[PDB]
Order: sequence, then structure tokens, then C-alpha cells
Amino acid sequence: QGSSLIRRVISTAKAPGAIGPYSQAVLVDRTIYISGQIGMDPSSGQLVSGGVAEEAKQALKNMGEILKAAGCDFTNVVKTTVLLADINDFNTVNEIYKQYFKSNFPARAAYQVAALPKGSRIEIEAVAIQGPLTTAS
Amino acid sequence: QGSSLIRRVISTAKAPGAIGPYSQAVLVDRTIYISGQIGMDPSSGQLVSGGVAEEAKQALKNMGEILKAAGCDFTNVVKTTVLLADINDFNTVNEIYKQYFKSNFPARAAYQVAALPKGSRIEIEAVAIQGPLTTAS
Amino acid sequence: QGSSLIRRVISTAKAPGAIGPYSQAVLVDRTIYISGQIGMDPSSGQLVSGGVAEEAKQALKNMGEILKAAGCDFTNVVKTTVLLADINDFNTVNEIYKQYFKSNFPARAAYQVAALPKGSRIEIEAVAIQGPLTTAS
Repeated sequence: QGSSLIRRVISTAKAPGAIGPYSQAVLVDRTIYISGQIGMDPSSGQLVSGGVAEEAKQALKNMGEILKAAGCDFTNVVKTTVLLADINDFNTVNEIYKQYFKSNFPARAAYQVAALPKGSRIEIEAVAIQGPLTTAS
Repeated sequence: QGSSLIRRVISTAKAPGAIGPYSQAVLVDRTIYISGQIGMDPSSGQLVSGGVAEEAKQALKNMGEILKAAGCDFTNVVKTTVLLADINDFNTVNEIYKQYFKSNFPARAAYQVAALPKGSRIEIEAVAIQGPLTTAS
Repeated sequence: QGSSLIRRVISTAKAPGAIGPYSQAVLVDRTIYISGQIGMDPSSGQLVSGGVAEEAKQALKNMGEILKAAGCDFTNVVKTTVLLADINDFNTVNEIYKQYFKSNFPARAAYQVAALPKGSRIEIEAVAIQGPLTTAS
């Protein structure tokens, strides 16, 4: 090979510490693989109260802090996977999702799973690409 | 960085319009992240009739139109995820899958989920790489 | 384009032959997309006996052989998805996972699905990046 690709563990105390043997995200070259985020408060380590709407907000806030630690924001996200405890929460989740993904909407997969870590109602993973990016048509 | 990577929202009217805040696919540099495709008719916005076999055909047709809009075909796909409402549909789905993936078979994950958007019986996401590609051994 | 990216089907007889129309992994440029691995013995084609712990070990061994065939080991893995038949197996699976992922922990998503191929209790997919890699901070 002509290059040694730079791999970095992304880590920020403003998102919850890992609850298992994983990194919050891994950057390799320009691609950031972000772990599935759940609605855990970064301080208490427990899910925020209030159900799917509050959990979704917290999960996206956690994702935002991980992106920021990699020098990115939500405009760098190119793909997400939205894992739901209840498919009937899709409309509620989409409204919250739109508060964070305001442009350049990522590709997405969404589905209801049988269960999530910690009894969460939502988990969101993502792939982001470090800028600069040029958005054409 | 020495380059600004080109990010493009892939969009074609020959696949159904987005049912939420997502793009049909996002191309960034050479990598295309394709959203989970379900068996929705691009005109009516509703699932085709007939169950998993017809839905799988339509989902793959939708994926094919998105690939074509990115200057690709199914030979550019390197990974898929096949999400099933019923794991017992795997054999039926595989026969249809083979009508579209004729060579250079993608890596794949497959599993049964609890529920899919719109009560779909199958959702297929994919990663593709824009050519030219040289397939070695 | 200024380059034709090299795409290679990764194949090793030390991991089970494909049970459907997929490749064990696909390498394209430097990125390896590894199919969901289940606890199948490479010789018998059947799941190993003993439940989730033995299946997880076998699935990771299978993944290790695929990585080795691509000139990689577990340190090249940057993202995994751990699909469980039972979320309550997470702690057991994590202990086994740690026997293979000893450093540079991948990003991860984990959740319980409704069912897996062959009645498996665990399926693990992964993305790896071919070296050389330089791990910074």
C-alpha cells in the first residue's frame, strides 16, 4: 500500500461512556462509524425518563457530541439506521429526527427490533464522512 | 485535508419518493449508501399486492432504479442487509434476489425483524461503489 | 474517474461455505464488508451445539478466518453489529467478544432481533479496513 490510513477512536465525556467493549465511534481515513446511540444521560449512565420522544432527543444529542469530537456536525452524516422498539413511534421519532437532520438528509434504514440494550425504545447508528465536503446535485 | 469529497443526494422519480426525512441514497466520493428499500410502487406510494415475493421484486426494482441514477447497476453493490418479517421467507426471497445479483455476490446480513415500515414483508438496504471496478481474485 | 478500484471476493474454506447468494466478505479498495457470521462449523455446515456461548465463539472464529484470508486480523475491524436472539445474552456474548477484540475496539450496534438464519442465537457482521493502519489518538 502507498499509505497507512489513520484510525482514531473518537471519545468524548459529553456522551455516555461505553457500556461494553466498543468505542463511541471509530474514524478511519475520512469515514466515521458511529456506534448505536441510545437515550442515556452522559452523567447518570441511565436512560432519560419519558419514553421514546425524550430518548430519541437524548440519543441524537449524544450522537451530536460524538460528531463534534470528530470535528463534524449532523451535515456530515451520510447514513443512519433507526432501530425502534415500536414501529408506531416512527412519526414521533421523525419529528425529532428533523430537528437534527435539517439538510443533506442521510440515507436511512428503519425497522422495529425485538429489544434494545437497557430496554431502550430507540437506538440510532450512523456513518459520517469528515469534511470538507462539496455537495453537488 | 487535500480534497473536498463530493457528496450527492441520489434521487430518481422511478423509485418511490421518500416517506420520511431521508434520501433514496447518498453518494460520497465513490461510496453509495442506499436506503432500505421496501416493495412500494413508485407511482401509487403503496406496497404492491401479493406478499413477500412481489414486494421483494419491487424492492429490488426500486434499488435498481436508484443504482441507475448513480450510474451503477447491481454489479456495483458490495453489501446488502435483508430484513424479513418472516425468516421462513428466506428461500423465496433468495430466488428473487438471484434474479438481480447474478455475479460478484455482495456480502450480506439477513435476519427477521419485529416489524417493517408500512407492514412490509421485506426491506433491503445496500452499499454500492461507483465504478470503474476491477474484479480480481 | 482516475482509478479503477479493485474489488475482491474474500473466500476461505476455513469458514463455512455460503448458505445463500452471498460472499463471505467483499473487499473494495481498502474496505472489507464481512457478511453476518453465525456459529456454523465450517466442516459440517451445522450450528455448533451448546447455545449462544459456543455459537458466539464459532461465529467469531469464522470471522477471524475471513479476516485472515484478506490479510487482516481483528485489529482491522472498525465496526460490528451484534444481532442477538435474546438481549439477556449480552453479558455472556460480551465476555466472548473481548477474547477476540483486545484493542482498538470497533464501533458497535447491538440489538435483539425476532429470528436469525438456522435458528442461530447470534449473528455478527463487521466492517474492516485493510492495513497498514496508523492508530493515533
